[PDB]
Amino acid sequence: KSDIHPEFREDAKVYCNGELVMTTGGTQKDYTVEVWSGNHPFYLGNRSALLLDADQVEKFRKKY
Amino acid sequence: LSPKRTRFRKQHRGRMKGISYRGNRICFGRYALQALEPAWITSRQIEAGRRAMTRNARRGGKIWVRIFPDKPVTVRPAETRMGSGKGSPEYWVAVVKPGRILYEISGVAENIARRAVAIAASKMPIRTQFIISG
Amino acid sequence: HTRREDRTARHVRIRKKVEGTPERPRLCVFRSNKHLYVQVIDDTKMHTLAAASTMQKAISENIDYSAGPTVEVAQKIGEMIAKSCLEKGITKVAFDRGGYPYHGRVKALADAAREHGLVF
Amino acid sequence: RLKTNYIEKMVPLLKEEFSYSNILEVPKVVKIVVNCGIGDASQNAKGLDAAINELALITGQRPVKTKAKTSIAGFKVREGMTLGIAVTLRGNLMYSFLDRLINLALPRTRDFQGVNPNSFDGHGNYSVGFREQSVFPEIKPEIVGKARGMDVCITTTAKTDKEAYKLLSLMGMPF
Amino acid sequence: VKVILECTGCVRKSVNKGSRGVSRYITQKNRHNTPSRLELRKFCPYCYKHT
Amino acid sequence: TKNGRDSKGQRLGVKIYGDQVAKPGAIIIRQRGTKFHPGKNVGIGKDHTIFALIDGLVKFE
RNA sequence: UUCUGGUGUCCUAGGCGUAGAGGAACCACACCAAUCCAUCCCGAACUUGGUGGUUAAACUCUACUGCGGUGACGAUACUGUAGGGGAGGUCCUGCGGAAAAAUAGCUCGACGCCAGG
RNA sequence: UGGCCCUCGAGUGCAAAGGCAGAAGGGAGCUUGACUGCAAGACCCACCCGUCGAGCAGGGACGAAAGUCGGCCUUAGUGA
RNA sequence: CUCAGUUCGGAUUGCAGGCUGCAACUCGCCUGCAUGAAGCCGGAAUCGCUAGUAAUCGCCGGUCAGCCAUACGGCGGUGAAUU
Repeated sequence: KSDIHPEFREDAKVYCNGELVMTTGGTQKDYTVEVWSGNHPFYLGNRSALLLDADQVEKFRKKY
Repeated sequence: LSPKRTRFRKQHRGRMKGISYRGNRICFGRYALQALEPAWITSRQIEAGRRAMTRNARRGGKIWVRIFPDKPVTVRPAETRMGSGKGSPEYWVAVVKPGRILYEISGVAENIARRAVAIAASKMPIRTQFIISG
Repeated sequence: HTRREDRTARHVRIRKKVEGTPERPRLCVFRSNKHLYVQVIDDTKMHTLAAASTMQKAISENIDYSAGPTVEVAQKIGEMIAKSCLEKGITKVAFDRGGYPYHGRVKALADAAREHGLVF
Repeated sequence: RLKTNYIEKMVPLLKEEFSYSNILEVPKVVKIVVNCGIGDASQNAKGLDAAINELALITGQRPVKTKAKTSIAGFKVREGMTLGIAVTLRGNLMYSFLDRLINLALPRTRDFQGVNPNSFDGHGNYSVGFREQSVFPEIKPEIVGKARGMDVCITTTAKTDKEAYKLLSLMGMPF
Repeated sequence: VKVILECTGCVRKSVNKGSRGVSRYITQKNRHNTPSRLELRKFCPYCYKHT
Repeated sequence: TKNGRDSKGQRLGVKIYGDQVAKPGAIIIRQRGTKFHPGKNVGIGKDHTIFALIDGLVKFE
């Protein structure tokens, strides 16, 4: 229908802070995007947190 | 004894008919009390016969009360007789026709069930007998 | 739920209101994805009077590569169903839509049936 | 553009993974549907306008304020009241917003659970639901101080034990 | 309240074939004024029968 | 002190039975609701009564 | 002259399910776009115009009594008349009619019109 | 809000009964037949009453047409 | 920064340390990071003070291995209004 629907643009520029640009179709023309799923720390964030931070004995030996 | 919910408060009477061909068989229990005589049996005689044969067995076995009243009888007061105003919370009544099993019993030997079923048949306005599970 | 049961349910919905009479027959259509069908039938004797189809006009003007039902072949089969029952004694007819809503090629099919003077 | 990535690579390995015999028996995603569960939108008039403008910029098209199926006592619900504002988008918008669930919901969730093998498991026709990301990053987020409801139900054609979970697994939904 | 009330046409006291005022019984009007198109007046086509 | 005696007196029923000669306009069935649906050569009424359109017998199927 | 598929009508109503088959033709889904048209949003539905592949879904045909529907005979309750018993509740006879439920079975419909090949 | 199952158990301004599943139940468009003059024949029938009605003319409403509409699914809501 | 629960406020909690002392969990202090609670001058009532006083800012001592001391005992700095 006309006159009610928002402008669904085909040229939507997805800009990453790591100098990567991909094309998607959406509302805005430009999208400044953070941690988006390709090269996201979901393989290393669960490696750094809940998997390696727990220590009580090797913390004790570093002060003696 | 008495139904909890009643679909209709007062309900008029209904006349006895021939031999009940459905409720004549024995479902549970080994022995039974078959009625030869069509009349009404209130919940009061059912309490009397139930206490009679439960306390006449008194060691083992279980009885089976078959019938439930499901219809009321409205007794008018002594108020010079014209209306059927309120008689619904008064005594309930079970219709029994011939053939129908009234009581059953199991876990009891021969003559202990003969005195159990036969003594508890004296608490009852209609002539009966005891029936073996054939 | 499905589309075919929806069409059949719409056609039974239409059939309650319109009935074939011995004075006025009823012509029903079927717009299959390859072919149209049109049936001048008489319900009180339970037999057809004048049936045509895309397999009748398709001797001369058809393209099976294209989507078979077009508005132009609806114009043509309304033309031949308008001149096929006129030579039989069928002037005053009771048109129903065949379970399909009227805004389509059945516009020009019905008006094409009106083009040869049929009392619609 | 992920429909072209949907065509040639992730359909034939579902064709040979289940060991079919024909092409069209392989299932596909049918439609997704978003609702905004709101109990107070006749009073909050600018929250319903926030659903129209803001939620119409969340999804592809304008959402629909939903009239009440019945009136339940206790709540402020009458016959025909706005109980949530929903939208049903479908087509290439469907691929574009499951795409926006790959891009805008999978790496930007504070939790790291993703698709769940213990949720949306058993259905007659398999449906996947999420309660996440009340505002997309296209909308200036700090205006709406209310965590409004938002559910995105995906639909499929399959009636199996494997195929929808592998369908979201082949797309950008790790866990 | 359900007030009974009469609809009426445009009067036109004339010497035509039985030309005269036409009022019709109607109900329910506890609202804005509703002229309905009750017709077959003494003049045979008619519209906007007032009150 | 009774809350009764509220009879109605209203009557209905089948007026013309099957294999019987009907008249044009003869009321065949007076009914509450539709126990008898209108077949052919009949008509349904304003209060769902069934009248005959033409002469002849009446049937049920 | 069978199949195919629009169409009905009688119907014991013919359905669910398990199995096998059909894409020459026909019917049906699927992909592309939207000009009339359209969905209180979506070409999901409806419409128009085409690529035109499959039987996957849906239709059609053939089997099964596992459910479902239907359903006996004989009996028996009941009942119309003519009577009899009982204190009552109520029962029994002569003749006529005759159940219901259950069971043995029956049923995966049957007849017509028109257009291909 | 999405999907399967049972398929009429929901609903119909209100009491019950009989109805009604591609509906008489819910929605949307246009609407004023909630007209005029009537009316063959029926039911109910102490009378008074009361109920249904094919069909005709005028002038229309909807629909593309076929057709339908003389208030409401019906029975109560009244007074010579 | 120039009006905010804020570069106000610092509570509570976590991680990592140090010191004292046989020993620091219940129950010591202190450092480094993390969090940033309540609290926008206080109802009814109520208290101290007539001048180097009030208010305000620090320093020291005692006991003491170390400390719960925001207390106590002192000592200066700035320094009023009112009767």
